[PDB]
Amino acid sequence: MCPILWTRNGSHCYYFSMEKKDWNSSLKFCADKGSHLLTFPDNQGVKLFGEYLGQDFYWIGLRNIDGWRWEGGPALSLRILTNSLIQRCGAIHRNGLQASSCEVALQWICKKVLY
Amino acid sequence: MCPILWTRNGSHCYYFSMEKKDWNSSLKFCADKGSHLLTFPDNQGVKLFGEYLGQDFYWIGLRNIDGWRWEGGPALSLRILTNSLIQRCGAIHRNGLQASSCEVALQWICKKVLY
Repeated sequence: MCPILWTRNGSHCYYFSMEKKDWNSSLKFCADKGSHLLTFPDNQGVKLFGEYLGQDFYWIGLRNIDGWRWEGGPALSLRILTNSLIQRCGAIHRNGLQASSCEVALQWICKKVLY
Repeated sequence: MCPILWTRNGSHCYYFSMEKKDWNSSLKFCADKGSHLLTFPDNQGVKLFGEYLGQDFYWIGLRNIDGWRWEGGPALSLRILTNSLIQRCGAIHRNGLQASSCEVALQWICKKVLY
């Protein structure tokens, strides 16, 4: 089953942080825990997944370094609310995807398969 | 195709550095380029991949913070030559995996999706 503090859904385990970290640090945390920041490589399920969240944002594995792309995955085909061109990190909340400065400290979500 | 300076192999692009950096700086370099320090999450393929290398070592995403583990992956199941217990960072060369002080400046290898 999923490790303590993690949450199960389907065939994966998710970690919803309580603490807030900037994007780089959120990535390190997931990486150190044998996981990756949350991604939707199929470019589907964001709204559905968002139904378990509220208005607060969570960092996910989405950035615009060479165009918006899922970390380790394909390009983003979904709309991401981008208020300013300089925002290169993506976050998720109930109402969808939204860009933010990568320096903002937000909770984050890690994902890994249930062993 | 892979950007200039990068090399293709199958479904991914790799970056073999010429300059040397300590482990944290190498990890950071790959992350900032929308890639990650090389890992073998399936715990196989090290020897084969090493056939393209020589004696010089390259930093990879293998570290011992809470046991030897692949960043974003499972625990290490392959042997890593560790002559000193305090060496917490892993590197690769032709002959396999070897632990080293994380302060050593070595070349590094980044890995990202081919697009």
